[PDB]
Amino acid sequence: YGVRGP
Amino acid sequence: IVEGQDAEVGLSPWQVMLFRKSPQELLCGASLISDRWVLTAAHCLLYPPWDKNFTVDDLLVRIGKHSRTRYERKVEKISMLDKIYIHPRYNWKENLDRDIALLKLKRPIELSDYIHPVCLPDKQTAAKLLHAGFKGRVTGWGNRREVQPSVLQVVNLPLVERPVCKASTRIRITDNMFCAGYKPGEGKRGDACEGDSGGPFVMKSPYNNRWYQMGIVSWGEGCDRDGKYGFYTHVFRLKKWIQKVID
Amino acid sequence: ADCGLRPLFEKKQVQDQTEKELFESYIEG
Repeated sequence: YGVRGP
Repeated sequence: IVEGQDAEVGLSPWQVMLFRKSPQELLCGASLISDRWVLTAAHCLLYPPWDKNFTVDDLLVRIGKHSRTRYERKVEKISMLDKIYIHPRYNWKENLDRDIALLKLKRPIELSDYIHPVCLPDKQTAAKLLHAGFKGRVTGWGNRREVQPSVLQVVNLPLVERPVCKASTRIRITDNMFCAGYKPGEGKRGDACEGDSGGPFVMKSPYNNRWYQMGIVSWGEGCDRDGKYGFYTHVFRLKKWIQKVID
Repeated sequence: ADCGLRPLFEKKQVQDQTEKELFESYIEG
């Protein structure tokens, strides 16, 4: 593949 | 949440904090869809590129909270998981397609004045409510900048139209995702950011007074960047699979 | 059918600080 994780 | 404000306590009951056991740590958002079922984004659990892969015995959930840190002892509920169901066609390798997950609670939940589910979308609601320009809402304890709130935050963002979302990124966008956000000329801001992931994008229906969960916070190219929008999982469309796990 | 209705809001018949906001965009332009 932004993965909105922390 | 970038460019939001504190939420009034009792604003978002279906707001779970996806926490990790040891060392304690927030990973995402999720929501209460029943008294034993929690909905979240799959990338919060399995995202190989960062060595990320969580098991039931790696997490906890702090359901019904307001201050992100001060564990509000007699209003909040921690719980362990029984299972983790991650969509079997979740594209983490390419575009994060079908980035959904359903988390089972070890044992049910005592709904409270600060805990209660959020309604899932039915064909009728989905049809009338999903139109560009139509604003929905995002809550979360994640970063307020691309740095973290003391209390839950809120931002109400408009659904952008299919062609404009696709024109902004070079990521293959699918039926299963939609985007929301303000376009460059609106001089209005807002976005989700690190840790708001898995959180819910809810819209209120005029017919009855219910809030429906329209989408799950998924990805974005930064946080509150001009000409960039935030992508959310299209709950309605993956609802077929949702029925399958909760059954 | 007890979903969606916020005890501290819906069930009490109280509106949240920015709920108004969402309702406008519905009848927009």
